[PDB]
Amino acid sequence: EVQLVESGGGLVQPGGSLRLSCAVSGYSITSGYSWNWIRQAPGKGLEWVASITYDGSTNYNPSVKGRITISRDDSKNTFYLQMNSLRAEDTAVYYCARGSHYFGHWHFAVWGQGTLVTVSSASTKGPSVFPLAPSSKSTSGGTAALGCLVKDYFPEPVTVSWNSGALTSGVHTFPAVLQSSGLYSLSSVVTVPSSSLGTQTYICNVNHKPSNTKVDKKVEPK
Amino acid sequence: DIQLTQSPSSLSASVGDRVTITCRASQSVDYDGDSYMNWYQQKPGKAPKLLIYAASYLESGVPSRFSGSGSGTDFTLTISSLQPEDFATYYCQQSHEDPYTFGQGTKVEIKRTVAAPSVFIFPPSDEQLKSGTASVVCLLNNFYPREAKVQWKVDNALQSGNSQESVTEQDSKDSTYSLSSTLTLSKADYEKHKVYACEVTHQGLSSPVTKSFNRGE
Repeated sequence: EVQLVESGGGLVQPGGSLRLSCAVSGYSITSGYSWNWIRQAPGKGLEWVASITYDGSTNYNPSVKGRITISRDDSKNTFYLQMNSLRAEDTAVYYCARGSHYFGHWHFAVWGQGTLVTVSSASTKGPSVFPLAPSSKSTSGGTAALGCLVKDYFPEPVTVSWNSGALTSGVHTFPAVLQSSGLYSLSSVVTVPSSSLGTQTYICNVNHKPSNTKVDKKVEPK
Repeated sequence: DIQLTQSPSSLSASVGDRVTITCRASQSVDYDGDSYMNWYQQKPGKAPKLLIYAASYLESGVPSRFSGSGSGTDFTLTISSLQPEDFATYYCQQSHEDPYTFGQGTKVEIKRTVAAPSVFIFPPSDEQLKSGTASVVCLLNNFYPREAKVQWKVDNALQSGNSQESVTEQDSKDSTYSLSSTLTLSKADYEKHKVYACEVTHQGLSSPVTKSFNRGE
């Protein structure tokens, strides 16, 4: 299967520049009709910003034309987005996407996973990870809730898994909130059988790539 | 630019019901016998997924309950029978001319029967207290509808302005929501009080539910 994987997201200062890449696997980049960047500001809609077709012609949305460049490296099977003079309006998830050889070309059947660019003057800060221990006050029937609090980090995002991805049922990872301090906080909880607390280990795996902070936190009854 | 306006911007529908979303373009997207309108489905945390291209063609692998119609400036996406996995924001997109533009998005949720939350409360950890701050967390699990009210009380004083909350997307497994609320206090304030309570009001509860603990015990 063709897979598109973006890299280059993270924190950029206002007036700085971003450089994103999309590595294409399972498919030769020279065979695509077009390769594209489309972005989505937090909680807003989708904006196409740039395309490069198979003959190398480029095109840009006039909303950003003048400070954006798209390019390809066929030998690395990768294409790139460069933008400069960044402003708060440019904070967004940036997606790469493939156009079609058919039916007018400019619709997008294959997309990457998106990478978040945050334009801000603030500093990177990695999170503290605290346990939300199961107890009598987090039990309903023979079900217990436990979790991890991922507190005081910047910028987004953080990922959380449980037991290295082996535990997915009953997991709820909540959207982060922005505190008045300017730092994010989020929680991830899981409900599990009360009878498993003595015998099953529960570890939350936190990763804040912007600060290269990885934490594995074992959560147990207090 | 061609501007696309979707209607409605959000809807809630019983499971299995027919759902219709419309898109109106500021100028025609017709060309030579085809209509260059496309539809996408975006689930939380995911890239959009193409459903319909050239106004009425179903993308490979997409379930046949999705269909598109229309021409000129007026287009419809129909879900013939809404399924629990269909919670998403749906976008139209014209490919008639650059810049390619998308509608603003229509949010779709499944209207299921009322379900009251399970409520759980977590005191601050001793690890956090070491650092000078105390976070108290209240979890409302697996409830419907999304509207819920959480009130924090500390020794029976209503707390206002020192908590934040967050809600998950609708879970397609049972069409429910969950919600987390965090009360933040200084360690010194936390150690000055005894009873910590989160009081929950919701359509599924005939009276409010309070979960509480006593600091220490």
